[PDB]
Amino acid sequence: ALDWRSALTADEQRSVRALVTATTAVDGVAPVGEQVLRELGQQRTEHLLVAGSRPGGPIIGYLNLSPPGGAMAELVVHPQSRRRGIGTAMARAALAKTAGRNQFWAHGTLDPARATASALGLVGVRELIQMRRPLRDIPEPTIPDGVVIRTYAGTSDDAELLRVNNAAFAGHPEQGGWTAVQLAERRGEAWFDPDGLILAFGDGRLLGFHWTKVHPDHPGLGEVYVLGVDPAAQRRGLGQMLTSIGIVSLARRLVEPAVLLYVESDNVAAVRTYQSLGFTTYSVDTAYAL
Ligand SMILES: CC(=O)SCCNC(=O)CCNC(=O)[C@H](O)C(C)(C)COP(=O)(O)OP(=O)(O)OC[C@H]1O[C@@H](n2cnc3c(N)ncnc32)[C@H](O)[C@@H]1OP(=O)(O)O
Ligand SMILES: CC(=O)SCCNC(=O)CCNC(=O)[C@H](O)C(C)(C)COP(=O)(O)OP(=O)(O)OC[C@H]1O[C@@H](n2cnc3c(N)ncnc32)[C@H](O)[C@@H]1OP(=O)(O)O
Repeated sequence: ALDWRSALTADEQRSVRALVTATTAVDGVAPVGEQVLRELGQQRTEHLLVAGSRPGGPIIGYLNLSPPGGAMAELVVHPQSRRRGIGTAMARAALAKTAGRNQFWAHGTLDPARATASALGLVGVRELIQMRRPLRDIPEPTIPDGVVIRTYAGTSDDAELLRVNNAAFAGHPEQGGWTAVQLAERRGEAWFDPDGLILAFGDGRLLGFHWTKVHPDHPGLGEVYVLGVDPAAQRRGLGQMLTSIGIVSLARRLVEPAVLLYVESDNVAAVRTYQSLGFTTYSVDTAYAL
């Protein structure tokens, strides 16, 4: 009988991290994301832990349900305990609990998840594509005159940065409607580098920005973290230009070494921008729902 938990002891947390680590080693992709792992020590989400057969042992299944749209579930069954109905049981428990509204993330959209989705009568409703390109044979930026490029100068630039971010991402669930609070939270992370946030200004109002990211724990990789062009300055080549400039900067600072990004599969403009600069699909995360 699956018991929804709102909190976990230190041992239980260690048992879930062990299950996740064991699974990544076999599957080659982590089964739940980094934020799920940060939620293990908090009381903000709900969890299912499926214990093994004998006392004193490791767990064999885990599901996290994060509140919102519908809630989002991430789950994992140990490679050695698959094809025994555990994933199906935890998934049906989440659907019953959320009235059939929650979604499920499948990192890497691996064969088992696709089949399990099929078996549960779910369909893919979102695809988040991770694209990558090598740090070699990189593009050259074309800077149109009437535009000047420089890096972020601190809080002096925040008003414009939020204005542009919020105009470009207007109506976007998570990236739109930002405030100084979101900026401060990110500037507070160890990976932040003000010189990695590139800005293009008219020659002037901010026209667009490309926030790049190098994480200390993933050597040799750079990320196009947020790219946004004010709609008043879109369709003039700035988005590509900014992405190019960021690749140059990351390649200077830095499987194979590379620049990666995550983009919604139906974001036509961004996908085209990235395709023009040589990015290709590396992996896809599919959100499954009824
Ligand atoms: C919709 C989702 O599951 S999103 C889940 C995202 N999580 C992951 O991808 C993490 C890595 N994968 C896992 O942890 C597991 O493989 C899970 C959670 C996807 C499935 O866990 P399991 O406990 O093996 O699922 P379960 O035993 O209930 O399988 C249900 C049915 O789906 C199918 N299925 C599951 N895995 C496979 C597979 N590798 N190949 C073919 N069919 C499969 C079968 O029809 C199966 O029943 P059957 O064994 O009687 O034929
Ligand atoms: C990793 C991430 O940041 S994913 C999130 C990306 N950012 C967003 O979704 C924010 C909202 N969108 C935007 O800010 C912009 O549309 C951007 C940044 C994606 C592109 O900015 P732009 O300045 O318009 O880019 P640019 O003028 O160089 O055009 C690049 C390509 O997109 C295409 N494009 C631009 N706007 C559109 C549009 N409205 N419809 C269809 N295609 C478009 C261009 O035709 C061009 O295609 P091509 O590469 O095949 O030549």
